[PDB]
Amino acid sequence: SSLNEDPEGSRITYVKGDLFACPKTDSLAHCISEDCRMGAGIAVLFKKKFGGVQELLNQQKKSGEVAVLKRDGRYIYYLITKKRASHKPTYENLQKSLEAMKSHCLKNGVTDLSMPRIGCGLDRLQWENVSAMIEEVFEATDIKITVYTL
Ligand SMILES: Nc1ncnc2c1ncn2[C@@H]1O[C@H](COP(=O)(O)OP(=O)(O)OC[C@H]2O[C@@H](O)[C@H](O)[C@@H]2O)[C@@H](O)[C@H]1O
Repeated sequence: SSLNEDPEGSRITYVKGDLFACPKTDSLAHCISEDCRMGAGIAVLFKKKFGGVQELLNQQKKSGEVAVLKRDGRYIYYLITKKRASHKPTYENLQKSLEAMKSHCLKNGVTDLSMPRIGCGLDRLQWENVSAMIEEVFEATDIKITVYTL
């Protein structure tokens, strides 16, 4: 028991639990397409709670970009993958969007980011490749990543 929240010296922390139960200082990230369809997978809850869908289209983000919304004091990262859900995202393009997250996080002082198992749903990706890539991109950052796995 320690009052300071220490990470265990890791990039991706695997925890089973609901992702929406995360703190206000801890930001959410997930992947979606350019068409932005939340009506599939975990994306549904983010649309409902954070009201991201229109705002994302309002900002106009396309493949290789990230759309972020400040909501409840935390950030919400929408990694824009490819045009639609029927399209398989590439890891390189996903990497592009991952880079944008780290750049934003460090800039604002966001040292806490949680995400679900991205690259494991309609995205059709292999987590072994996805996770390792995230683990490389964020390898040298003060960003505490925790994946909520259901
Ligand atoms: N509220 C939740 N909290 C924690 N975990 C959850 C929650 N809801 C679902 N999960 C679990 O974590 C994972 C949710 O992430 P995914 O949607 O499966 O993976 P992701 O990369 O985010 O999917 C995005 C892809 O599908 C479309 O939304 C979009 O087109 C994009 O390409 C799933 O395995 C699910 O079981």
